[PDB]
Amino acid sequence: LRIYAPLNAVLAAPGLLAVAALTIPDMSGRSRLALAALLAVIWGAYLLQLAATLLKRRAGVVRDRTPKIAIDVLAVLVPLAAFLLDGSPDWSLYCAVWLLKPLRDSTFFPVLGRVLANEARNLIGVTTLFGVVLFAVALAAYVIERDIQPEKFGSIPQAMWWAVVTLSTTGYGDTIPQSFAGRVLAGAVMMSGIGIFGLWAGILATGFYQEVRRGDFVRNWQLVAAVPLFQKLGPAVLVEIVRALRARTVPAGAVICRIGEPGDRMFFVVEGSVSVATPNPVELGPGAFFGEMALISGEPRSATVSAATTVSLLSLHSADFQMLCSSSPEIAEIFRKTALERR
Amino acid sequence: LRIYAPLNAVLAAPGLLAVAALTIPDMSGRSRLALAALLAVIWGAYLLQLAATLLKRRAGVVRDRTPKIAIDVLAVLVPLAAFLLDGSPDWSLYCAVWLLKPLRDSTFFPVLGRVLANEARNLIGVTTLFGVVLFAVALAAYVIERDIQPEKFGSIPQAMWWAVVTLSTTGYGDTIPQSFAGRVLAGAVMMSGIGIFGLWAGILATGFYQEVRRGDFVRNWQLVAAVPLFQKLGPAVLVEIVRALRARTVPAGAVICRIGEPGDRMFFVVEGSVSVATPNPVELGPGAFFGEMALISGEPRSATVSAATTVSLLSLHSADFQMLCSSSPEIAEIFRKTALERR
Amino acid sequence: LRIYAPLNAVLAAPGLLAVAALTIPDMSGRSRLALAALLAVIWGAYLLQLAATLLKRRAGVVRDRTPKIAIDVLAVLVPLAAFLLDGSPDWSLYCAVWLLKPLRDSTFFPVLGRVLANEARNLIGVTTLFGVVLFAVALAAYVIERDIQPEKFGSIPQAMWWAVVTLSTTGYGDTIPQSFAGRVLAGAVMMSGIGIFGLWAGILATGFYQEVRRGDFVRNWQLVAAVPLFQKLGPAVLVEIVRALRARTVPAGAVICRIGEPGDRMFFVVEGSVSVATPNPVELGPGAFFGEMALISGEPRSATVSAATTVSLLSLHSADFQMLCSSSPEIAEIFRKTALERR
Amino acid sequence: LRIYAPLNAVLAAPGLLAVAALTIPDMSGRSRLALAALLAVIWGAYLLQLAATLLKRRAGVVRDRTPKIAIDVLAVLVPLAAFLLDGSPDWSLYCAVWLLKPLRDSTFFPVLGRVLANEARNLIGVTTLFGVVLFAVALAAYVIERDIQPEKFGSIPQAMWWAVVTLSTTGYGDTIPQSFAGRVLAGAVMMSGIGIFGLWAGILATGFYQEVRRGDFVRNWQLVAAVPLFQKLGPAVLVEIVRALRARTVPAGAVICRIGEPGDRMFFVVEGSVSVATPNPVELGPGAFFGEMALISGEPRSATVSAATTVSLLSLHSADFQMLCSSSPEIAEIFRKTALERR
Ligand SMILES: [K+]
Ligand SMILES: [K+]
Repeated sequence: LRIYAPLNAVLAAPGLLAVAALTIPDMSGRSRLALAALLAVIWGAYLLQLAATLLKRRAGVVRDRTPKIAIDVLAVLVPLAAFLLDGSPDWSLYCAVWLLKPLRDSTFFPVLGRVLANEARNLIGVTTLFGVVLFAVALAAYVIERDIQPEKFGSIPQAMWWAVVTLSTTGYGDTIPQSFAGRVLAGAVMMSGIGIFGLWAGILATGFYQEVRRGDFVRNWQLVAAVPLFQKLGPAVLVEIVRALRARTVPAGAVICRIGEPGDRMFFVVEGSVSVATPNPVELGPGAFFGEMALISGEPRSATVSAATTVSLLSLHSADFQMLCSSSPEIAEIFRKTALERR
Repeated sequence: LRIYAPLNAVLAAPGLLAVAALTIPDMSGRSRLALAALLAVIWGAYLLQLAATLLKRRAGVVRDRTPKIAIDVLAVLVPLAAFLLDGSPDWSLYCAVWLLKPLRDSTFFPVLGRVLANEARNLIGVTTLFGVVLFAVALAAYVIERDIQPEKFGSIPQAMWWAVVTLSTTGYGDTIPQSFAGRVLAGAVMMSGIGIFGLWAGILATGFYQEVRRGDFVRNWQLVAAVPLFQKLGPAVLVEIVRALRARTVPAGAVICRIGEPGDRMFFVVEGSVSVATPNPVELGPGAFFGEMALISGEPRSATVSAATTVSLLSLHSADFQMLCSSSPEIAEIFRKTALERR
Repeated sequence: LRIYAPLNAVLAAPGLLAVAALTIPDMSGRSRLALAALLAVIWGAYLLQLAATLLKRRAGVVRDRTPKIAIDVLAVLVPLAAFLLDGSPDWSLYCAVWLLKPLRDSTFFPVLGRVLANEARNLIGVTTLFGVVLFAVALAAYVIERDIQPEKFGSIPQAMWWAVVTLSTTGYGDTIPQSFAGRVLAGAVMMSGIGIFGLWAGILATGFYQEVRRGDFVRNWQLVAAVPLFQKLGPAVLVEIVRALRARTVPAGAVICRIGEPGDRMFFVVEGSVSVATPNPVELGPGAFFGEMALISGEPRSATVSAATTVSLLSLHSADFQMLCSSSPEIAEIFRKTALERR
Repeated sequence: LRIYAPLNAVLAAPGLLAVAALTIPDMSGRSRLALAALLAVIWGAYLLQLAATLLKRRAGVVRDRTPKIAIDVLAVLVPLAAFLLDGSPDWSLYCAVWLLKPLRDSTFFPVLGRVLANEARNLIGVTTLFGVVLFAVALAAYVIERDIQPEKFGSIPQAMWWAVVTLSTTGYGDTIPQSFAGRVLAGAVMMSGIGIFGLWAGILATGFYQEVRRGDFVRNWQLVAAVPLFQKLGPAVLVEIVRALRARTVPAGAVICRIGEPGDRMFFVVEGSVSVATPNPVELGPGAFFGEMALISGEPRSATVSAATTVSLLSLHSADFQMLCSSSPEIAEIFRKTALERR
């Protein structure tokens, strides 16, 4: 269900992308002039934004900042500095700083610092074991091919390189054991590979799970707060739901729900309003749920539900939905009649 | 066990596969004439089916449709259009549309939109981070080999390409740092690799997990309606069972359970009938469980239980089976006497 | 710890491995005569074993069999047949059958069948999605390089091959887009790669998790069944322990616990006996636990605990151990005083 | 946050790394003289420490050792032996032993032995299955290319090598099916690959998870013990917290909490002291928590909290924090007043 609410999503990211677009030599006149010019203007928009932030201390209702400001500070100062110090050639390198911006929207890095942090004593141990494993292999591979390939196994670092290629799963094809036994040794190498392949894996596995778990405070602590519905529940029931709860702003003109289109979930409205294409034009206010008969029934969208405007929405899975109907019979009853209003 | 169980599974899939067989130049023979003709006939079968769906509004007693119809509409209209608009040599491209059909029987894509959707703000950030990482690497690799390989590192996009090959774990072997330091840098590239290799991973891991979760809850609900047995239980106990419950439809002639053959689980019958090769011919009706003494005992299939006909079966794990025997001692008692009937 | 513990593990496996050692042409004298001869003798030993099983209805202590016998039947008949039917030089191919044997001691394949089976309706869909994804890529890649490489992209299957190389993470290096855009297209391909990389993964993730889950049936009877200790507990407490419980059979002469050697767990004895190197020689009978002061204290092995003989041991985690001590104060008291006996 | 926190971490690791730096041929005098000499001195420092451990029976107040000592013994004796036995040019190989040390601070290897150990019966079966799969492929690949590439597929081991390259996801590029059908067979090979790719995976997945689970006794059993806070809770609540609890030792001069800097957690002090940059200079004693208003509020670090000295800190997640405040309202109340002192 994507039309325009991620309106903000729709227009800032591109500035970050254009950095790559410019990056090319042996380039013609028609595209280079426009693109190079655009970054200076984007830069200026951000520069204007900075004056507001450094200078201004009001955001609306609630907000907090510090290292985050530092990130923004670095982002604007660097491209500027490139412009100033460098009256010369490549300084577009300095522009790259844009990519710093997207990290702000995620639940990852300052937290990653925290999580990477609490297990630095062990995770580091795994990688060190890794450097070590690379070392023993270099010794093994080198002895078999030193005389035959002074050219390729001439040295430990040459052997070390092959370990690098072989260890990860890349295998370039330029260097290989010409002799029969070396191939046999690689057989052992293949076995150490299972473990190795797994290491690449340990790092992201903990990080993604962590990062997702973290969004629970932003997305699933604050978000839970607007829906008054969430309050009947205490700490144990809420966390399972918290892992489950999902966000997304739908806007002006978006077809939230297509009429006729399957709805295997229901939507809750936090902010903004939505419109229902039905018998009695229903505009939905905060504390509203729609497509609920979708679940009672197990069928579609009741109406074309189109976001009246920019609206933040929460959706509920069938497993979770039974919990809400059971927790509050009154709520099951309301979903059905409101659904009657919705359908 | 498989014989003619998903009778339906056995037949439709082949039409989807034939698209690949046809797709060959420098072709001759008996093979090309038959195959090209078959797609038009398959198209016609589906075309006939479409008239039925567009025209017909009765399905028995269990269905709902909309975007799904749209998929079917696209599927038939496209190969049709190629036939009409194109009197031209290549229109078999348009036929490919068949592969759209398999998505229909999965728990994934409409659902995928919901998963990918609720975490689009975090998930895309990781990939954007990926473009970023790729960029810095292009810079580092390019500086090392620009003079040496105007031919290979002639430009950022050339460097960028190497980052693509190297980042994933593919490594073609046509480009590499000739110089020693470059090889050393690749050592750093290798450590960034763990993170990288992991990204490829974050995407399917979440999708498969959800996809299975989506199908399972519905399957459990269906089993509960179908198996009266499921009703004693409330929302908390059923979900664990729901992840566990599993289904297929055995048919005519399938030997559901080989006699003598180990049975480490038992089967429940939702629809259809089954036949038991035992002292008293036993045909099993709905609400029937068999091979239960298999579990009480911990041994095989009681009988050659062959599907009397097309039958939908559910199987229960030993861990789960204890829960059913303990929840209802009456049920445990029944499993043993019926088992006496079954064995 | 290992000495001759799985006395059985030590000897049968080698016969399975020897199949590979023989497999070499341009072979000479001393190795070939012995190795070829050995398989016939191993075959004969198995043939004798078969006569016993086909003709024998007695057991060491409780068993069940049917499809398993069929596996054994196929295993001996094939190398036999090769011997008889083939006076021909290559029939060692038929010998390979040995590898069928190891599947017998695992918790996987009959189970894999049932599990793969209950989700063939969806796992197959993912792979099908894979064949189709492969198809769109072949079309895309072919278009860019048809004129340039009639030799490499001369045909869809030629393009299809590259999709195979690229899709998995192998990348041979013999084929690549010569032109700039193809490399750009490969950029999209790289992104579709993450999804693909994940598919390879979806299959094992379900199988390994489950295969381990399955051994619970063997494990519960094995540790829970012979340790009277396990009976205080009911179905909910046991399963968590069940995932946790672990086993091996130590033998004659094995030093179960090195004396002075850290013991981060304790061992339970199901079958066989063990000896303790301490003030009072202690031989441990069934229903015995040792190295428990290792946990109360959090320090090593009390004594060199050496398996008096072939013994089946279960070990308990510190997390689990607290549950045992808390569930039964009397048990906590016994562990310390017995420990006094052990230390 | 990191400054001189693990003071110890900062110094020992480098000695381990230096082994790689020295290991280079075609080297020059300026770098080589210093580096070669450093290992002898590092060796001597370790030699000194060993005499202390060998001849000493005290330290701090709570330790145990045996196999661990054996590791240390092997570590010093080896480089010594190389020095003594070998007046010879290459003995730096013997020095490598340093890397043995890192395993000491991890929760993995003795324990890995423990887990690998209770699952030798099942992991081994999969790996052997792997050799088996490799065998069938060597047979199939060899038949297609024996005449064409006596040079590449001349033998099963030559075919076997390709199986190694192909099986893992490396693909060098030197040996490929020239013929069309092999390319088709490779299509089957690609499918068996998913299964293959997964094997590499089963090994690290269980190992990392268990390894992390293991630090629960060191880090989350005895270590938690210093927070009196942990006592109210019983065995079930603690384990969830135990997986969650995390540690580092900040030192002299580290700014624990940047002031202004987001604090999305709070820190507990086990050992050492910390200083708070606020209205009342606050030095924090053991049993202290800071940045708690960070959670009540959901905003940063109250103060620049800088480690007064070497301090061991525990940090608490928001999900966990709610449990703490709810378990003891008295504690919630204390967090806010202390927070008043901290802020
Ligand atoms: K590769
Ligand atoms: K390659």
